[PDB]
Amino acid sequence: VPTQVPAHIGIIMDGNGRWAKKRMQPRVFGHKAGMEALQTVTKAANKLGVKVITVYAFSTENWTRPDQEVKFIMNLPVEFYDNYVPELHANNVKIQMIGETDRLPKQTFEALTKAEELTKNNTGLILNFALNYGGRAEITQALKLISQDVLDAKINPGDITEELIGNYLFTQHLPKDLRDPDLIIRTSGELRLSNFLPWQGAYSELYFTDTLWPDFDEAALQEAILAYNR
Amino acid sequence: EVPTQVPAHIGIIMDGNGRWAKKRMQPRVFGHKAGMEALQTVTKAANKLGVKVITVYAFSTENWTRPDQEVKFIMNLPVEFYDNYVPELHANNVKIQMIGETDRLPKQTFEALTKAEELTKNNTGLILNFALNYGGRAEITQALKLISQDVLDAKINPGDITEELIGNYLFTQHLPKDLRDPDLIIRTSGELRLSNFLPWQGAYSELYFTDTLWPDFDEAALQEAILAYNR
Ligand SMILES: CC(C)=CCC/C(C)=C/CC/C(C)=C/COP(=O)(O)OP(=O)(O)O
Ligand SMILES: CC(C)=CCC/C(C)=C/CC/C(C)=C/COP(=O)(O)OP(=O)(O)O
Repeated sequence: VPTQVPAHIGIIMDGNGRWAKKRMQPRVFGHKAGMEALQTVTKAANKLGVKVITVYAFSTENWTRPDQEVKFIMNLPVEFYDNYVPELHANNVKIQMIGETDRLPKQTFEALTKAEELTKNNTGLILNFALNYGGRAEITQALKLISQDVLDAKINPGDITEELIGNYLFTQHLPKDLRDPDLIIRTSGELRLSNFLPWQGAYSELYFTDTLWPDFDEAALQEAILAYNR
Repeated sequence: EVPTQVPAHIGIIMDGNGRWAKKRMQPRVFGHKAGMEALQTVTKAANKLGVKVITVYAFSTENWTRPDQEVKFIMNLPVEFYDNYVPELHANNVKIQMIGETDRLPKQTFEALTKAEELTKNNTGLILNFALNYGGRAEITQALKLISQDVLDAKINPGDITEELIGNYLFTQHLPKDLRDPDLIIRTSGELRLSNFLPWQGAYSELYFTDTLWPDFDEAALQEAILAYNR
């Protein structure tokens, strides 16, 4: 007290399966508890004044998992709209999603878009869902849009700068001093980066903890925000 | 007794040269020569263990802000490395290559690096990859800029733009494709930041952070990192 507080926190949610397996619970059950954890962390971050949280929800590598697990994860955003979005909306939380939408189920996409439309005037923490998201994939579509704007002569290749590429990423919709996470948290002891915000996180502080994501709570968020330092 | 999985490509963020020198009542710059000394040891030790590539982050484009003197001292480093160290890497079958923006390097530095390359270009052992005047976002921007230029020239259709394609335009394009991406990225001196190092290529790397300062990082410390690698 007082610590510097990260304005934008990225979160890689690991341990849902381990958390469920450790408790003699089905694997998928763990992913709902991870969503339960997110409500706690999202509320707690809002209390401390964090401006943005980007949580990695469903990476593009994830579709390989057995259909059932995919079907179960994809239903998660449906209950979140019915059962969780009201409390975040009551807490002034803005919900946004980045990632590839075209390949989502309809019930999932509608629940996400409704959650957005519900909260679009809210002025607190922005909960930014990364769904069907991959960093390399994100940069490639941005490089494609730029190629197409270069052929259309809206921009000359000379106009392509770091500032410019930033305006074409899926995080373009965040305000500019908040587009890049100040901190990226990964739980469950994994020290890999897994294609999460490779551009935007290029200078981020990293925080790795053995705590499993469903066990990550206000206290664990606070252990991470203190440890932020520079 | 059992074998450890060993990373084929190791990225190394060399931190702590200044801390190392201040801790030893030595001038700040002296630590950076010791940082280069550490690199010979680490480079030699990795070659013994069978690592195919090391990309060491030498001079990031943000580093030019430092006092001219420190820059002047670092930039002379590749001259002594050619005279005093490249022969031993060459005797050890080490290939020397550099990635980053060369156009804005001093001439004695660029010439020492390019000769170092030409001397060792046929060597078939570990590839010591110097990242000099390098920044990941800048690397990707030049990669995305050239592609826009090849699309206007109609060499590639916008439809040909894939992840595999962007990979061929990065500074790591000259490496073999199964080796372009580091399997492990080491950062010394306790820093848990990424500092713009291979943002594309390292997207899936295992990370290893150690409090050891770079000039004290040796074969033993390299082995602590290759062991800790796991999958
Ligand atoms: C969009 C939305 C409402 C999200 C709410 C929370 C949610 C759906 C989290 C699931 C994220 C995910 C795929 C975790 C995989 O962990 P894992 O199975 O790799 O964990 P393990 O390493 O223990 O197996
Ligand atoms: C052949 C060749 C190029 C050899 C160079 C070897 C060498 C001196 C590498 C160190 C590069 C560097 C700028 C270190 C500064 O670390 P710091 O202690 O200032 O770290 P910080 O970013 O954590 O402050």
